[PDB]
Amino acid sequence: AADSVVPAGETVNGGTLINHDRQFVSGTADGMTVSTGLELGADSDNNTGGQQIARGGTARNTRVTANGLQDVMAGGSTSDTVISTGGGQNLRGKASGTVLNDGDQWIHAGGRASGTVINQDGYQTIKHGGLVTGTIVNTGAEGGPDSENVSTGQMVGGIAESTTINKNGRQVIWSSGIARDTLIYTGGDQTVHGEAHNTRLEGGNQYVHKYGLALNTVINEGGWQVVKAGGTAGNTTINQNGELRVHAGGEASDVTQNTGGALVTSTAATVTGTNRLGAFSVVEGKADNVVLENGGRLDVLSGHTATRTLVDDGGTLDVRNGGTATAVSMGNGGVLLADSGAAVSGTRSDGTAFRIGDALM
Repeated sequence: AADSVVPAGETVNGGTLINHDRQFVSGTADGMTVSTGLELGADSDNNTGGQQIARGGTARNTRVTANGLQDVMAGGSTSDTVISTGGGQNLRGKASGTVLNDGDQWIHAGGRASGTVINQDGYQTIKHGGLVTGTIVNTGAEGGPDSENVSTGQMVGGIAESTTINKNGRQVIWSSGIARDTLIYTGGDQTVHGEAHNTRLEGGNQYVHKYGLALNTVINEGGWQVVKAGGTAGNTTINQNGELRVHAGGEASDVTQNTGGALVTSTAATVTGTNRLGAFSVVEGKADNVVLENGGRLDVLSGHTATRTLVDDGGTLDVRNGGTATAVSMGNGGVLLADSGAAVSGTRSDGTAFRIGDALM
């Protein structure tokens, strides 16, 4: 019902916005508490009230609470907005230091959010043409790898740059989205339907879904890059105690498999790269020179072949009915599983020969 304007060059300190009141900020508004403008929710066209930052205006230390809407127009700016309990920031200008404590931030085309902190139950949605940098993601993956929650955390339909994903943090990259230069700690995860470039798994997980593309993922201790059917990973580095898992119909090309790195796949996947014994490939049902250790595993399916597989400590070679593995080299701690109809031959730890055609060593 009531309406106020902060002209350019003027500054207003404090205040509360309730019952659909509106503050039109062309100057500076510091410490406003915004508790109206979003009563009907984000999917309604009939909301009224809230704080509007026009071109050249600025807001500082704003609190957005339940039903509160801070609307930042192109050319407007905010610093250190704290969003709690079902408030939201609609961003078409610039925001710095926004904290989401179960609040929403929507970044529209041309909007830019730097340093947003997504705390528990917070929700950052980046639309096509929107950009965020330096985001800290602390929520959305509380439920672990089995949780398909996408209602909290960071949803990327535009571009996210320099994101840190901490324990419990979840980033989802939709088909049109791009994440560049992401750091993912243990307990954090990133799901790729769009594109990811330069991702560091410092214990965290990256799931590459159908049509997703992950470029230059570095997998350090505890990290996990999973490539589903129809997903693609290019130029992955598997470091010690990291794992690359490529499902049937998934693709990983130009893999750098360093010593102690685990590769987990089957002969129905497509994998190429180099390991500590040179070039290796799993292509069109034929594996050559795969190195399995420290959790690595290769399933050789019916009609498929593997040659020159090194099964070293913590590696597992699993040859199904109708699969063939020749020149298998068994190291100490390596395991071979051969089902009934499997044909397997090689040499073991001892330099001694063996031939099959259930568990070995």
